[PDB]
Amino acid sequence: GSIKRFRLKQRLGKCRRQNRPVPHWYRLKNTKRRHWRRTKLGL
Amino acid sequence: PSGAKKTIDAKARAMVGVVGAGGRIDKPILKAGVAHHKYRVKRNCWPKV
Amino acid sequence: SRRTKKVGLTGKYGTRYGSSLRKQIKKIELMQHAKYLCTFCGKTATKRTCVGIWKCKKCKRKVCGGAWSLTTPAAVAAKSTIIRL
Amino acid sequence: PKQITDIRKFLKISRKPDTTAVIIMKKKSKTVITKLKLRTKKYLYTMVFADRKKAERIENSLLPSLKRIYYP
Amino acid sequence: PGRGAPLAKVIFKRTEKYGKKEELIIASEGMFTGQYISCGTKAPLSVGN
Amino acid sequence: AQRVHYRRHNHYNTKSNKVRPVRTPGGKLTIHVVKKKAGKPKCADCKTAIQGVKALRPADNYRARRKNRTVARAYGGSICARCIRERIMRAFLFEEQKCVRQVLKE
RNA sequence: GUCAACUGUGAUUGAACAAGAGUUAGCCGCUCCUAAGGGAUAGCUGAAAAGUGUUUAAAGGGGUCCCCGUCUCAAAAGGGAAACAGGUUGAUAUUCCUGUGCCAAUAGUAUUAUGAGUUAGAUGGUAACAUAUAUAUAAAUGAACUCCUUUACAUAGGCUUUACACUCGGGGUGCGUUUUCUUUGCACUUUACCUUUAUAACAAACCUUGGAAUCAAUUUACUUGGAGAAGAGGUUCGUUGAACUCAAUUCAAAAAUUUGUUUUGUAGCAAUAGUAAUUCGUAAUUAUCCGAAGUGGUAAGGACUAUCCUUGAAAAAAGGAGGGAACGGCUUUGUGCUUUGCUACUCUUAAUACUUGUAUGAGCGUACCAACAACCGCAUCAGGUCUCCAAGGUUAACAGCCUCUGGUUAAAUAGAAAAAAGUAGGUAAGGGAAGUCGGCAAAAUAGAUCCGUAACUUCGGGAAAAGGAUUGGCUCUGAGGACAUUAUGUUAACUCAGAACUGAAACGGACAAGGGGAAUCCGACUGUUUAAUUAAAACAUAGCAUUGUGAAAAGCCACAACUGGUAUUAACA
Repeated sequence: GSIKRFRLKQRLGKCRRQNRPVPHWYRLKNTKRRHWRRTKLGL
Repeated sequence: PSGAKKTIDAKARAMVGVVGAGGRIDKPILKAGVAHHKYRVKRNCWPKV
Repeated sequence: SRRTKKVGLTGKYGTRYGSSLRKQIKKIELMQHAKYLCTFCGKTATKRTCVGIWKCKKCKRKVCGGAWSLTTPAAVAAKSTIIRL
Repeated sequence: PKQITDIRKFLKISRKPDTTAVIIMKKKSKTVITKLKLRTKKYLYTMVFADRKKAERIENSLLPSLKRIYYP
Repeated sequence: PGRGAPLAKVIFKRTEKYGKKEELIIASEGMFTGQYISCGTKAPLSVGN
Repeated sequence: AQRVHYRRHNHYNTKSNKVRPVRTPGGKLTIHVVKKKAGKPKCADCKTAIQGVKALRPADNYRARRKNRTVARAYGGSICARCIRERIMRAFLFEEQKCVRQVLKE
């Protein structure tokens, strides 16, 4: 839990990084967003 | 000590006197807890059911 | 002591458990917890410390013995038989 | 930390090159009293001087190169 | 706890090497700490030999 | 007063995790885990603790000064002086007996 | 920032949404070790898949050709090398910061300093045993090969020691009540690791002397003694952790090293840091910080005692002992070895320089929640979900009840009305189970002290049997300690027992808290069981009894095969 190892740490930061919405600068030339309580990672 | 008689080679060894702790089974067993402790260090042979 | 009329030390088990068995237990338990005489050192400090094992407190020596008292007759008879020849 | 009861030992420690600084502080008048704490890299040695004037004279006479530290 | 019989720690001396070696023997009634125990063809008849 | 909080990680009261609360210079009640109780050095043949020799955990026993670890006389911290005496007497008698038997036998 | 959706009512709120920021370790864990265990090697079986695990081994380590000797993973609560205090940020901190320290290291050669030893290896003490205080308690000859020990252990019961906690009383600071009464109520009066911590103290252990029965010493407890007690004089371990002359100084005496008087010190760390303050500037200063003692709530230790047909892990890692291999420096023939000649030298820690890849500190974790919405239950679900910290009054009490510190005043809604009906509750004249399958429900009873207690019984119980009495408040009386003057004082905790008076006769005044008796039937008993319609007369159990079996060609059972298990066994099995 509090305790973790490097692969879990990296993946959680990856999932956090991924979650952020689509950028609007691309859009002017869809989304899958996760909400933590409703959808668990299932790792 | 079963009463059995047997003929064995002369060179076979043995240890003089009787085994220690004689009379062990002749104290009355008081209770189920005593039986639990005896079997606790033996094996899953008790209770039989 | 004078607390019990005749039950004595098996008064710890009390009214629970059949009486004849309590009498049988009384004889074994009395033998078990007695302080026996040590052959080596001449004091009455020999007690049972584990099932077949009797240690004297004073001289700190472990004699292997019977279950409920130090000696059976069997070993004595054998011992005398070996000695005589 | 270790307290020192001998001026000669105090000077002998002081003269070692592991000494870096000496720290002085004077305490409440009941009559005043002076704690001189000497700083070697290994340890902080303390000597309690009853007389400030004696302590200050000893401190000035000891190794005038080394740093002096004052708590007020 | 598994055995019904006391064990006896007997010290023997190595014969092909230097120093003391300990064995674990089954106790006999009347055996005692500091007893000398003998084993072999040329052993005398005595309890625990 | 205030309650304490653990500081030492692994926050349980096991046999190796026994604790003394202490109030600080900050006036705060805090906790220290004491070093474990250690068995004493003994006479091997008597199985009993011996004089002079300090009782220390093996870490402290490794740092400990050499005078503390043992006794100067004969078989040092391994066995006690009364044990040593008995062995010396026995050793002396057995040699005396051995020579007398050799003289005696023919 | 923020309000589209969500936030079962509202909503500007938000654990929602958008943007950013945030987790820093030689010392805290993992990381290392083995356990219960898992996977393989050696083999051998099996078509293979797989099944096994020393079981027909020419395989891993240490020494100077010998000696050991299957491997590996498996504990974030077992074992285990080392850090604390104060401060600090919007959010981290044993980790940042400041101070103090501690730990594992730390290669080669050359310098230097530190003590030893020499003309090759110290001493003291009758003894138990002790001794290197160098900045730094550093080294007190020692090889092979050995032998030990720490690591390292159940449960229960009391006694005892300390700490933290709690309390009472005094002085000092500030704040509060203050008509009346209060020489008052409250807050604050702080002190860590570390320094073989130094000493003192004490339960034990051990030793010299001593020589005990008219037994003594002696604990709550019983223990101990001619295998040497009491006594007398020591010594050690362990607790502890600045106690106590402890250290310094003074003057007097031994003396030109000990004791008495004076002066210092929160032992150093340490006040400068903390805390209650106090002024001034608009960051700075000043003033403060300690005397007596009791309660026994927690925890740890100690010496023990008692019990088990139960005697309650291991290794890594470390230390101690035995043993007696080896042995000066400079020079050289002869043959690394030997004879000649010489003698400030040989050891040993620490610091320094020079060389040798770059000669100090690996890597991962560290946010927040831990459910009162973050975890699981399809969900901000009254369910479930592991551990520790534990204040005052009342009391047997950590129960129940109220209170201080800390926390909160939100629970998927609010308001207004107040009948039925529902539901959780109360209360009822006279009767008292006559209602109903059923006294179901509800109530009665219940705490202490003092009395009193039967049938019956395996004599242990029955038993709190039954059956009674008492209990508040107030003012007293009596009993139980510690110190020091030779009979007199100084002085502390609280618990017991008795007597009055007193009152709407009321007092275990709330509060917790048993209904009882006469019998039958069944099961002896403590135990166990139908998770979510089943706790019993069922199962287990002690006791009684039977059978088979003497061992690798045995019993009984498991495996496809080889092979296992019972078996770390052995007919008291």
